[PDB]
Amino acid sequence: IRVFAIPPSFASIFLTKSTKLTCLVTDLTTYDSVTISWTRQNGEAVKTHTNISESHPNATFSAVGEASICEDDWNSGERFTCTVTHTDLPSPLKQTISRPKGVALHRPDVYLLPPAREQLNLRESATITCLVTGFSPADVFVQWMQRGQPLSPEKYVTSAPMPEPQAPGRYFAHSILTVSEEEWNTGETYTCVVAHEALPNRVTERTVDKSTGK
Amino acid sequence: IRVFAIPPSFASIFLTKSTKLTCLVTDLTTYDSVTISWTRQNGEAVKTHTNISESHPNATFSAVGEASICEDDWNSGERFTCTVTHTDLPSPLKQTISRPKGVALHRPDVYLLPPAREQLNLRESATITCLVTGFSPADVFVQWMQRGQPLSPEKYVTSAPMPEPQAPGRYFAHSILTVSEEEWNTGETYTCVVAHEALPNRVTERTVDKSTGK
Amino acid sequence: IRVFAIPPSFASIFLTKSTKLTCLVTDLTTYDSVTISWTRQNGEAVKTHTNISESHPNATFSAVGEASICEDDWNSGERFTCTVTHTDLPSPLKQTISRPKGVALHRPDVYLLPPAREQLNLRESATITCLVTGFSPADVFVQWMQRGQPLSPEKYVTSAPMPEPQAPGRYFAHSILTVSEEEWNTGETYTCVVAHEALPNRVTERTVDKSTGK
Amino acid sequence: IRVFAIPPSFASIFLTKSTKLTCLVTDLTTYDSVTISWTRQNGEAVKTHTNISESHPNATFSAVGEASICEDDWNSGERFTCTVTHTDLPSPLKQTISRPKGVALHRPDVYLLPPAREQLNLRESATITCLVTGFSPADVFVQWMQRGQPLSPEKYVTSAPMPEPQAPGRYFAHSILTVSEEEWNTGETYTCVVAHEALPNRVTERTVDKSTGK
Repeated sequence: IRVFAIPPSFASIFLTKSTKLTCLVTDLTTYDSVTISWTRQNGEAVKTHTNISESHPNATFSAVGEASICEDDWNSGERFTCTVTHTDLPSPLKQTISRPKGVALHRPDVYLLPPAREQLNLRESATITCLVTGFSPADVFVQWMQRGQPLSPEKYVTSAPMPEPQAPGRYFAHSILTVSEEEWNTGETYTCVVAHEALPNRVTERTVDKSTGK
Repeated sequence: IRVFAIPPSFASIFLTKSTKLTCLVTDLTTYDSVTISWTRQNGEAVKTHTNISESHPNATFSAVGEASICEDDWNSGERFTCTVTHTDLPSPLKQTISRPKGVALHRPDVYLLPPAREQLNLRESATITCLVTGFSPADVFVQWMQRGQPLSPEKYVTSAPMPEPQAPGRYFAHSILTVSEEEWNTGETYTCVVAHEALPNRVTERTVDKSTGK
Repeated sequence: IRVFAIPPSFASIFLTKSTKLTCLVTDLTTYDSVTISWTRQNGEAVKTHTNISESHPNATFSAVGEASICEDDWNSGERFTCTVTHTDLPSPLKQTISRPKGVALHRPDVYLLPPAREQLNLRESATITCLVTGFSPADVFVQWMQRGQPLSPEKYVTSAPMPEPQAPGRYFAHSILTVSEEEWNTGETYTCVVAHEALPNRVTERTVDKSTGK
Repeated sequence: IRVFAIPPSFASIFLTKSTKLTCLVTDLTTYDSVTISWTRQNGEAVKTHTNISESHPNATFSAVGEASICEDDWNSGERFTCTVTHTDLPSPLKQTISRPKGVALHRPDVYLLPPAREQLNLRESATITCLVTGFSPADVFVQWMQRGQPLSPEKYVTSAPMPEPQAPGRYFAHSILTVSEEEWNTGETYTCVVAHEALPNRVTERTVDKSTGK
């Protein structure tokens, strides 16, 4: 029985085009008359509450906290919390949700890697990785395109940003794309963009063909 | 005030080269008169119990249950549990520790990929990517050797094995090995053995070099 | 009329995935009333001794002594011998069954060698061989797998461990996989794993292709 | 106490350039005044027994029984035993050695394999193997050439010939040459030769270079 705190991961904020700090409950079971407030330690209204999601009764609740907030105001670094005024939990919960300060914005040195000879001698799949490397902010979102048309995570997956061991301050992350080898062997561009807050343009892209990778 | 059930992770059992099943407390901070033993539902004890690691660096007591168990009996589907005779928790917590045989037997199709030409061009780093793919049991231990001597875990870091975007049952990890640009452009070979129980060999590997980097 | 001692060879323990030490009679042709036991220098017996064998088609009885032994205490080197209590030989025989503890721990520097053009000149066979070199402990189990599936020992066959000519303390083996030339030249990969007890991962393998070598 | 019979294998016929049937005691620790005569119930050929190599340095005597006889007479398949009339062993033993007269014919399919392409990166010990397969006799003598000059047996190790897995009537062996990569990459023609019994040529030979192998 605890209100889960969900800081806005850059993946989610670039999926929904807006920063999203929420307080969704995870282990909270069926308790009717859900009264959960969105106020700080001083008391302030909600920044344009929108996108109410239904509470699926499958042994959990969905305490709505979704809101659209300006990215500049998000990067200004304001302290805010989701106090709990529910009947089950009357005591407030301290959920300090903001980007980790004391951080140097280091852009992701992005290296897109075509597959090696080991898929050329098997001809079953070409798992092409857009390995992002060396960026101090942890969260990052990697998605791909065929030409300019984006590609869904049903063919690819962005691995979690576990830290880089050579530079403890920086992190890295990872992402693949698993499709047929023939579709990659047509000389068609798989252009992986990399959304990150430390980039100057906030989105940088690399492309590989059958000839771009040597 | 709860006891965690640490199972033998395949990474830890190949780190110590032995199956290590333990009943280690996590939230027990300071309570004397520790009495811990291994009694199962049938009523037999383990061969030995020793090698207590005293206390954590934090003020938290650690009481491991350490015994020598062969890989064959662990893989055969044994049923042991660690009773809680300790004074603070007189009720024995049910901790059924077993190797999950519900997973299938899919070997890691390892696709080791060389770093990008851009990774070369930046003249800064060289991250060599052991991109494994498609093993239905998740737990793997991917460690690297420069020529046969394993590197420290502070050099290679393996991604937690997350499902393949195509096959849900088949998992894939991804262990980079971040070094300097010169350390890979000097033609240094890089092998990454992928320890996994579903393999008939229990260890498979690929190699990468400038010659095989297309 | 002599009771032979069968120590657990690394090849057999890798074949059956368990360490098993027996006292199997070889010179005992036909002598009934077999009541074998296991008494060491202390008062300890086997954990489980079952599946006895009565007789062979030839005139040689097979009194097996298979048991489940833990790898950890096998490596630590517990002393255990099979006492002989038989009508023919009532006198017990001392059989100190353990690996030589005084020996180096040097991993097999494995090299996988593709066949030369002389092999493809005849178009009769193509034997890719697994040149393993320099492993100080005794036994290796070098089994082969094309693609990923291991082959039967009727297609590959490994050399018995012979001393390495450079280091007297380090041994040597050499294991073929004689497949057909039409099977080899179709892009089919060939890998060979090397089970050995001084490897940090206990198994190392190399891969070869026609495109791999020059 | 036992007496062992050492047949003259194919190593001797190319080492001393003669066949040397022997009967050598192995377990005989200390028993002086030996009475040995190389006699049979039907004496046919004894030749010479004029050389005795004193005693072994260890706790055993060396009563060598060498006899350099005609090669054709040894290949004809004659039986000759070493009966023991010693005081310690009044009962004669069975020391029966003779080459199998009925053996099929098959050339040694020798194929010389240069080491792995990654030996250029290892720079520790390049090992060229003289991969010989499918010779119908049990044993062959594989030695090496420094541009045509024999190498020492402490430099090359000849793999013990076990049966070829394709046909039980054929056998295969090896011989590696632990040399340095620096002297291998100077264009040194590393040459191996394989001796043989059933061939009309009896010596086959292959050469390897950097350019010879593909």
